[PDB]
Amino acid sequence: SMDEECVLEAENKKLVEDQEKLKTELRKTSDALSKAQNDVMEMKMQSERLSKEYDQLLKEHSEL
Amino acid sequence: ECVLEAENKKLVEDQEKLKTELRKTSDALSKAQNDVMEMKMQSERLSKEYDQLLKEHS
Amino acid sequence: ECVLEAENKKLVEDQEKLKTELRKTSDALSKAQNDVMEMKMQSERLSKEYDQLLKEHSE
Amino acid sequence: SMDEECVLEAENKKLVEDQEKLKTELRKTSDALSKAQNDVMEMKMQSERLSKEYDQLLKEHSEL
Repeated sequence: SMDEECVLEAENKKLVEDQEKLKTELRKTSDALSKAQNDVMEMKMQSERLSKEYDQLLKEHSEL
Repeated sequence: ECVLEAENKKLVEDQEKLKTELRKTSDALSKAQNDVMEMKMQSERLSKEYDQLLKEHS
Repeated sequence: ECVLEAENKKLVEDQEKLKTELRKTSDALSKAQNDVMEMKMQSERLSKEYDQLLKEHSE
Repeated sequence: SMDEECVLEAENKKLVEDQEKLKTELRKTSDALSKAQNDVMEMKMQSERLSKEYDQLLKEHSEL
């Protein structure tokens, strides 16, 4: 026989479940930002090699 | 001219690598922003739930 | 009823604090994103003028 | 052909300068990203605090 206790339990359960979801979303967010961090580092190194290649190219070929 | 040609090929393909890397970075940040929208809505849900709990039972 | 009032005040302040942190975070991300798009434009200007350099002074 | 040395000089300076600008932008970008990552860590800590308070609240007050 359903009573108000029944509904109370449902509401509390919902509060807890949404806390869990916010936790999950936080983790997905940090994961994405860590991917971005790695990508930025990749760009840093790639850019340093590229800059060395530019330097080298202009040094060997004075007409450029 | 030979060495210049090879060097140029290398330089261009590395530029392409940088371009790809840029796109990937942008995409990652976009994913993070979407996630933050989600968290704003989720936390609004949490505080509304709490408020409702209080209004009903206190 | 008293302890409930105190705990509630505390809880509310922490919710608003979290809200502010979320806004702060989206702002920070928008800053980063703008920075990345700026690097995209810059790298395009760089490769473009490199192309012009080789087109003008090479075969 | 003095003009030639001119244009070539200007163009080289511009290539170098734009390399430098990309370098600077990469450094600042990494800074901004690090800022956002720490902001997310702060929200994790804050939301765990909120979770502890919700738990305590529902535990002490059965009518909630």
